Amino acid sequence: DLKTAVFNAARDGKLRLLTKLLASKSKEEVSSLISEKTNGATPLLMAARYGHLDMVEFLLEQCSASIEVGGSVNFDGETIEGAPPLWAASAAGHLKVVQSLLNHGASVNNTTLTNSTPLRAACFDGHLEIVKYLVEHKADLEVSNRHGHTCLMISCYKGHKEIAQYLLEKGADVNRKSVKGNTALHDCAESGSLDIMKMLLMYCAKMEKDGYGMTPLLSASVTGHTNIVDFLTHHAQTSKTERINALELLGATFVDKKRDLLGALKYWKKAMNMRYSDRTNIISKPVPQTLIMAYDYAKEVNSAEELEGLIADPDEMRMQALLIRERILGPSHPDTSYYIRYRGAVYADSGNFKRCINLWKYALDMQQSNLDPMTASSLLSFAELFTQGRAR
Repeated sequence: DLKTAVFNAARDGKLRLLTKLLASKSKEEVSSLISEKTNGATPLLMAARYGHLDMVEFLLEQCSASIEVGGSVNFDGETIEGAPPLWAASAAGHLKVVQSLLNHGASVNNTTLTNSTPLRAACFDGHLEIVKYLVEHKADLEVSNRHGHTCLMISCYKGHKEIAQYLLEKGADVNRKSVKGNTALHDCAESGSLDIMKMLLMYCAKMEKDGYGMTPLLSASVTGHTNIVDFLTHHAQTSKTERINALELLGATFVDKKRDLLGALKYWKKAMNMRYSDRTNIISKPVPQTLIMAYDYAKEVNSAEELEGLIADPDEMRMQALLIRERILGPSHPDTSYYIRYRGAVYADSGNFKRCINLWKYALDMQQSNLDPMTASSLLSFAELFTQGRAR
């Protein structure tokens, strides 16, 4: 009940109640209880996390021997494990604590248990001034978290243009891939950060497939960022067939995620026009192996006239969207079985329980047929409903 008095005076920065308390014991055992956990954290960790500069200066100007011990710390409503003081100060935006922790010899490389450096923490929340300071004090730009997600990737995802710009000026490698194949170009595509994406292309960032087989163009189509799709379908590094599929998949995203059938049809005619623009080389639609009961045995429209009838027929547009997504994403991408389940749920809600059950049977059999190099997260099952690479 004396340690808890020390930690509490720390998490709150009341140095009076601390200095007056800490004058009773001697050096030997003032050190021993500044160095102890209170629900996973140390007094120093909490001093830095809440920006209490003159108390971290005091604690260090005493015994500076827990400066690298990570513990537990609270951010955004959750608590992270193994976080050193420097990491907590950078994440929280306390530049002054950052400068003093370093001035007392803190290691700019010490990470949390996810291997998230102080530099990564300052990029996530947008603390450009702390980013410049950590880099100018020997931070390593290419140390990734354990998913292989870099500081540049997270800055793109979060839309921190100035920070991404700064890292690229300091020589960050624009073509790093995470373990799942994520590049910084995918983080721009999935956040809709068009102007950061252009800036990545000033450095000749290469468009590549990730583990799911998706380029940044297709990822924009999956996530619905029309500004990215519009830019990249007019970019020479995407071929004619990739453009068609990107537009067809985007329209399927308009049907199922945006619930906008007029928008969908506009992208589907754009694609259908490209398919038939050159009569010397028609790009006709692939042919699946069999008709699918869960899809009401439907077929993809293969000409512009079959697209004029689609306007009037909302259920046929819903089956086209399912057919397109299974063709382009395939059965092991999570969005495929997910949107098959969503479509079934809407039919349940409309009284069509046979259609509902047939689609749900089909989604389960699809997830089970593709059992085992990437992860099947139980986060999209029925019970759970009732990215970790991009964590801080």
